[PDB]
Amino acid sequence: QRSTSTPNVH
Amino acid sequence: QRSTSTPNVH
Amino acid sequence: GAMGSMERASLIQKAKLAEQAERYEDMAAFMKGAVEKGEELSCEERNLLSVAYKNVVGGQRAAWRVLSSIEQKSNEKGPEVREYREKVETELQGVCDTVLGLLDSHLIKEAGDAESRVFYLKMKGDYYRYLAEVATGDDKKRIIDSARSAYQEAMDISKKEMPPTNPIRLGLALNFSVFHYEIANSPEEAISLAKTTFDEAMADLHTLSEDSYKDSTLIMQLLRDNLTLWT
Amino acid sequence: GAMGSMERASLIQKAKLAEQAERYEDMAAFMKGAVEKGEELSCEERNLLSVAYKNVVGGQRAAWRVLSSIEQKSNEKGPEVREYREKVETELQGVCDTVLGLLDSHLIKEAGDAESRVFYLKMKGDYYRYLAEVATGDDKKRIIDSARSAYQEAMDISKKEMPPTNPIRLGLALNFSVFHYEIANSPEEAISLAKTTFDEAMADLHTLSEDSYKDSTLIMQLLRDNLTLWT
Ligand SMILES: *CC(=O)N1CC2(C1)CN(S(=O)(=O)c1ccc(Br)cc1)CCO2
Ligand SMILES: *CC(=O)N1CC2(C1)CN(S(=O)(=O)c1ccc(Br)cc1)CCO2
Ligand SMILES: [Cl-]
Ligand SMILES: [Cl-]
Ligand SMILES: [Mg+2]
Ligand SMILES: [Mg+2]
Ligand SMILES: [Mg+2]
Ligand SMILES: [Mg+2]
Repeated sequence: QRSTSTPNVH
Repeated sequence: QRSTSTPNVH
Repeated sequence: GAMGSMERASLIQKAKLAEQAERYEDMAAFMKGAVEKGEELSCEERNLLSVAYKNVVGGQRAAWRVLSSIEQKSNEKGPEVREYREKVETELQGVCDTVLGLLDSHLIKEAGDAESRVFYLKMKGDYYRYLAEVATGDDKKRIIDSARSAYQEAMDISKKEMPPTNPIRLGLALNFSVFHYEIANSPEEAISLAKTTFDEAMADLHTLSEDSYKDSTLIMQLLRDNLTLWT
Repeated sequence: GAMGSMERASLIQKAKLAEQAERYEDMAAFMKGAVEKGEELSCEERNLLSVAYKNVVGGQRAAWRVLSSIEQKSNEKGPEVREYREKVETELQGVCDTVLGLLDSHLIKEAGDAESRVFYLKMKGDYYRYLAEVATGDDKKRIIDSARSAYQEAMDISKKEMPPTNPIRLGLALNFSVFHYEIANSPEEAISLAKTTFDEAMADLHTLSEDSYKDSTLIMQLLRDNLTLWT
């Protein structure tokens, strides 16, 4: 399980 | 709602 | 073409890797290169070809439908929606033309398995049907008849050569009934074909094959779903 | 380029249509053409640019990871897995090079909003980080330092010019901490940055903005998730 980066939105 | 055709599989 | 220097077996291998990686444009290019080697495709390889191009054209149809719906609601102010819909439409037509050219140049033959002959004629009917979803003018009539002719020839073979539970026969009849309902404006033909196909598979249910019965029963459920939608 | 004859406003409009149609390669091409008009991008337009290229490169990273894992398990027999991994890798690098060239040639400036300056330097750190995920040799050191330098410059500005709940500041710190943990092999730096960022947003929670608070609270939850993973 990798780290979570900023997701897409809007 | 459209008709359903053959799906992808395998 | 771009795939001409690669060995057939490497192209198949890479099509399988591209499927795993969900790179369907790559996987279609690899399978097009495999087809262009001029040998027949096995069932497993026909599945690879089918999955790749269906994924590619499916994304194009989905995009085209979004844009077309926006275009229709804006007709109730600039050229941009139409131009971009025309762009996606042209790309979709190009993929259908590519598939149909492969079928005509390489894959559709008099010899071979019933499975192969029915599957490729089914494919031809499908990609003509996708062209017909976006056609309008004198082209549209030409395309609709081409789809019907390919479906009907596939139906004739499947009914003579294939058990009524065979998944290619079932998927063909499912797609032909969708053609009748959505393209040819012949609802009654679509219910009657779908009902006849379901009932005949059910009457000879004992002909399910142990290597494909899950595929058969999936398509008979989809026949039932369409019948429920249409009734 | 290919977009040079289209009006800026039409390019923006078409980028929005392409987003709706989930045609992210198109939408990135449209936004690249918009950037090349040489005017600044608004917040809404930076979001379009960001969404397009992140979707494109995200699919490439996902594919590259699948192939790389297959390649590593097969190293425990032909060249095909490596060649196809190299193919996807080259395409990914090309997209990162395209984004970084746009940042350097058009978007990164001394003037403008803190928002814009931080966002573009964050972008530069991210796409160097994506290059670093697939780099190996003398390039890899050059790329890792380039990512850090861009992140650090963005951090300096965001801490001076932005409230600690600002979503660009938060997303930057989240991505920098991911850089520390996954790329730079500095776990402790990543927990400490992520914890400092979360705690400082929480201490000044009253600075949440009513047009972006949902974005802020999403990133602080993602900071917490990473901290839970890393501890
Ligand atoms: C063995 C063979 O020729 N093929 C081609 C197929 C396996 C089946 N077709 S299909 O379109 O006939 C189909 C039937 C049933 C289902 Br659930 C899905 C698709 C697709 C390619 O693979
Ligand atoms: C106003 C402005 O410049 N922008 C760019 C953004 C809106 C935000 N960024 S981001 O990467 O900073 C980001 C922050 C928070 C979330 Br939940 C997601 C992304 C992305 C593009 O739009
Ligand atoms: Cl266009
Ligand atoms: Cl390759
Ligand atoms: Mg060969
Ligand atoms: Mg047309
Ligand atoms: Mg202009
Ligand atoms: Mg390399």
